[PDB]
Amino acid sequence: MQKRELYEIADGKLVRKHRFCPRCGPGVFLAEHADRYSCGRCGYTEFKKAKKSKS
Ligand SMILES: [Zn+2]
Repeated sequence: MQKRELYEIADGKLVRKHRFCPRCGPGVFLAEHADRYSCGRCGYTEFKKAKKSKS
């Protein structure tokens, strides 16, 4: 049969930009790079997680 149902979504893009480093936050921002984050202080590094949305 094969049903072609590519239906989009309207999701409230909730992304609190300027995500600090939990414990270093007040005084040490989380180095936000285009591809990831890093913390020259406690070595806390995190990647810009690709938002795998169906649409
Ligand atoms: Zn840190």
